Amino acid sequence: SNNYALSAQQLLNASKIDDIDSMMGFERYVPPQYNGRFDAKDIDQIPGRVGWLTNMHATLVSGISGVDFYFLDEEGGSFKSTVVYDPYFFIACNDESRVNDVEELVKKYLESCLKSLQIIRKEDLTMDNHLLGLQKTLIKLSFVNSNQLFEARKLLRPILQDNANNDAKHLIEDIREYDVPYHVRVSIDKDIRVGKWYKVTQQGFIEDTRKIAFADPVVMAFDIETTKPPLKFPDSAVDQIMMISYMIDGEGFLITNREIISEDIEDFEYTPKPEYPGFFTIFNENDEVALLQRFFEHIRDVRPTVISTFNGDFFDWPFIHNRSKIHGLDMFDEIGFAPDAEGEYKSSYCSHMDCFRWVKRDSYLPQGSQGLKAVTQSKLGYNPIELDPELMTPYAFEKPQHLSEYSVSDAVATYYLYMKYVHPFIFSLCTIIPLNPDETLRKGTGTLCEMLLMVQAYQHNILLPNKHTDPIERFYDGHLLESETYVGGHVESLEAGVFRSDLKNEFKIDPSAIDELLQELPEALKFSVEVENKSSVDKVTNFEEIKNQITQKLLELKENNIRNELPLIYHVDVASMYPNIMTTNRLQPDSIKAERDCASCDFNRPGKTCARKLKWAWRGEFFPSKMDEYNMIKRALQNETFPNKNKFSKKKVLTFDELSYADQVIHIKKRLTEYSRKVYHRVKVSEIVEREAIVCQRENPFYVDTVKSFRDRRYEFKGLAKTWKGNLSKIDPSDKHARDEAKKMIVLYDSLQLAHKVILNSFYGYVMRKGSRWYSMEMAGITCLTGATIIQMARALVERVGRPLELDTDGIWCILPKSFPETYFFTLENGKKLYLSYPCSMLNYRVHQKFTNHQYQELKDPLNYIYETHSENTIFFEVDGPYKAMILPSSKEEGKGIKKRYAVFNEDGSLAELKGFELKRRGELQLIKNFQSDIFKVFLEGDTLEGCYSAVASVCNRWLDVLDSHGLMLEDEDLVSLICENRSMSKTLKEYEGQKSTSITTARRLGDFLGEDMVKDKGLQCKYIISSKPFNAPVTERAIPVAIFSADIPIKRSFLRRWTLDPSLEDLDIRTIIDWGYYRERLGSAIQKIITIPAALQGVSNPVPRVEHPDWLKRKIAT
DNA sequence: CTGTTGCTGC
DNA sequence: TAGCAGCAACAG
Ligand code: SF4
Repeated sequence: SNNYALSAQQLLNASKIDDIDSMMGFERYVPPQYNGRFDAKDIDQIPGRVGWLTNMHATLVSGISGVDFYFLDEEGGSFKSTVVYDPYFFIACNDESRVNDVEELVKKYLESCLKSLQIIRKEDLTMDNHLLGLQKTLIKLSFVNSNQLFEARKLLRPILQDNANNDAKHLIEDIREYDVPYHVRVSIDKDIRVGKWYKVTQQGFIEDTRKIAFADPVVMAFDIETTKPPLKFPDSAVDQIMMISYMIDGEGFLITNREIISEDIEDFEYTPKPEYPGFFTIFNENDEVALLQRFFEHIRDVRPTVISTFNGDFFDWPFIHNRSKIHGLDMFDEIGFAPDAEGEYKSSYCSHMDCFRWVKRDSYLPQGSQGLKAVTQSKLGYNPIELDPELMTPYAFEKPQHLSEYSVSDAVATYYLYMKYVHPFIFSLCTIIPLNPDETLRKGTGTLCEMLLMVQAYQHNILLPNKHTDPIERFYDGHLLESETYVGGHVESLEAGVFRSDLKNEFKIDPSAIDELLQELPEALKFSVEVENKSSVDKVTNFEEIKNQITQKLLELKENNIRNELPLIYHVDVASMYPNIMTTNRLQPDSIKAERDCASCDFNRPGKTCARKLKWAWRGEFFPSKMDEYNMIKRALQNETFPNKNKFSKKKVLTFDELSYADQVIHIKKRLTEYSRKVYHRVKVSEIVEREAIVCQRENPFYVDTVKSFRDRRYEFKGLAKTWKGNLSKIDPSDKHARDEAKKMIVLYDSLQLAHKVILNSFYGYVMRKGSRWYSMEMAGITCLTGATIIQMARALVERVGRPLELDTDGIWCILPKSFPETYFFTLENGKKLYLSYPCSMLNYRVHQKFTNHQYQELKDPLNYIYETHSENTIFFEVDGPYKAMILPSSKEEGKGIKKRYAVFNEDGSLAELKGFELKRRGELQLIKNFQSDIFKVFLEGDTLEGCYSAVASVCNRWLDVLDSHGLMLEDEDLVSLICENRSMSKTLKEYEGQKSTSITTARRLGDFLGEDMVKDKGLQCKYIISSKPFNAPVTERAIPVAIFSADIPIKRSFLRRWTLDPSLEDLDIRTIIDWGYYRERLGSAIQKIITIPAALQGVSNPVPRVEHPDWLKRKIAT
């Protein structure tokens, strides 16, 4: 009864969606009957209608499961069409001789929900000898809809649990493919993809290629301005919407609520650049309900198939929907928008493109630059208008024109952020990923890898693995593992200092490294022609000229091996390092074989070449307790009694063995933490064990073929990109002469390039995606250890011919002598020039001689299972630079460097890279950010090293004066701003219980002072100052929310008194509250790491005497 | 000395 | 629902 009721409820929701879709122009098109011969070559005679699939969703049709497909379509404004398809999954059998006994059992056991059954065959890469065409026999179960499929899973799961813990029932091994989403199933099984064009026909969807450009959907982008209380956040229960700003296809609009906005706003232009027009037409509406009705009316009129917002999943749409509910409007019946199971806002016809999702995932912006202004500055390259949130509600009455200018600025910023970056990126991803735009924007990158691998496995008739479930506990040497992993990317900080293209450095070249390079030179130059440039040496007219020029420079560096000359500042980095290690070594999770599976394989003979053995470094963190002590703790817990977690059970108490195995292990881990601390005084030993695994080269190539093929398609688009770049400049300059179609397609191929790029680097990660399928914790360890070995080999050469400064995973930063052999050009007989970078090609040659896979096997004849063996290697360094300067900081500790922080400057004086520093990080003490933001460029001043340290000393002394002067030389608003430290709490304050930190204390005090609403959401920005005047107290106990300094005087007083424990305090000036010694020590630290200690290591005497060296360093300097 | 956590690395 | 290595503040 409940399943019919649920199917009727789903049909009633599907009818409401059909009514809404028809209101928005998405009438359900059914194609004409065509009894002719189906050939996709004669598509124009083929019947029905061609369209580009813009939006797809799972539906229930008169219920039968189907997918509705929404076609921005060519020509048309839009039309939907439906594909019906039976939901299915598989049963696996342990004995293939008795499949018919299992078939009869499941027909009779699933009769209440099963539509049909069929025996099929699939390749299973875990089956012994599948590489001979042996396929696993499977029972396909098909259903009328997804609800009946879910009931069959509820009936089968008890049999699998009985079989695993304790007759044709015991022949059921597992259920396979039971957890594929239904729209993803239809998209894979029919090869239909959003962003791709299709002709909708009776037989299904036929992809079209004569059309690579996207259609132009109607794109709306909006933002909302709300009332708020002072120092608090707008509450949709009490606060009103003041204005809604939006853009539609490049026209601007503003709706204003005249209960709140004091004047009628006139039509105006906000064009922040000539490439971002914004003409705003104004709707001055009488009240908040007229504002909401106008907004819903205008959405129905223009029929947007995309609505974009900035963070509107979590502010804008929640606010509009709650205000609509207060006024008795149903936003779902008005415009088709509702919150989903995640609380994100979605419709059928229109995709919701929250730009903040792309900003968080894909923009590559650090979390400190992920707010709208900093995204606009970093992507659109202008400053939007900026208003203080505390001035918004006053300015609705005092200056509403300046509030409307701010609101239209955030609509313009959101619209052009969407159209220049999010739109081309997401629809390009949809052309390859079996997901709609909303899922393609919002799912994690490792889920996008899962979908691509599921397409490729399906196309090769491979059986999908079930999702990996982490074991609840594991043991190593009788110790309970807290966690296991591998040794990841290798990282070194070798030197610290300022390095400049115009300042001299000492070099001590190893003459034996130059002898190796002179002996390798002929084959390294041949390798650069044949492998890097894919040409033949016979075509190169000047090969011996370039060889002799490099030979002379090398001989001069061998004879004069101790030099003091200018540097060349270079970065050498491995192109797509982990993907290229994976393709080179044929690394997948489809091959890592045990000695058993390798022994069971008919290709395992004397002389076998196909078993490539590779090393990895496993890392345990396990409890110091042994298996006897674990068993003693388990026996102790078996005598205890536990509360029943299931509120629906009348049984309030359970024994240990009546708990779930996950709950048993949670209780074991708790008592083991106490026992380990009591007996061993310490908690998590860590150990690194080098392990070996067997990489099959003969195993079915579907994973690696996806990677090779994807890599080549990306290279393809980089090439096409370059050809298009030539096309965009070769031609005439009449910009409007039907060549703006050519430039959008340039953005498009760039976007498909960036798309394959993210997909590849993701495959590289996905493979450690806990809970994902095709997981391969090993494979990941081999990839990292192979990479660590490559980069240490490269460093060990660069250290012998120059000085490596920093090493991070795939990249080495180094200085070479300015006399070093650098860039050259080979001349072909056809007058074309090939590029040579000798510092790059000398590394690439050594990578190819040491890391090539001479065991790579590929299947030449699929009928006879004949494999060819060849030599594969795709691991190349690229070179970036040279540079004008590089500045590396040093640690406060003796003999230690700082990794992952540096600044680099281009020849033109501009900043090329800034890594890691507080300036870039979200949050952080603002004084430190403003400091770093002053100092780095000042390293380009002076003519000597000492003059350069002097110029930066002076900036240090300016900043030290501000703190020694206790800020007096500073405006009071500017002071609060500078001394503020801002830190995000990733959760809510409740979830931090028994922890301490400045954020926690700031949040608690904000709560007490401004109310519990302040801390109910996650992501709270805790802005605080550290207190103290002539005394002292605990750090995390001394964070004061800077907001208190804007409270009414009696409030401020009561709280600062509490927080400082001073009943009788009268002085409420921030300046007497602040702990100046704390801030001088934080700034001192920065000055040490970036300026004084590195100065010392370059033998320059303390350029900032007001900051004293630590003792070890003072001591260092005695002779 | 370790261990926790935020935001970066690359 | 991608991974590991690292800086550094603050507690113990
Ligand atoms: S190494 Fe050869 S014999 Fe062993 S599992 Fe792989 S393909 Fe089969």
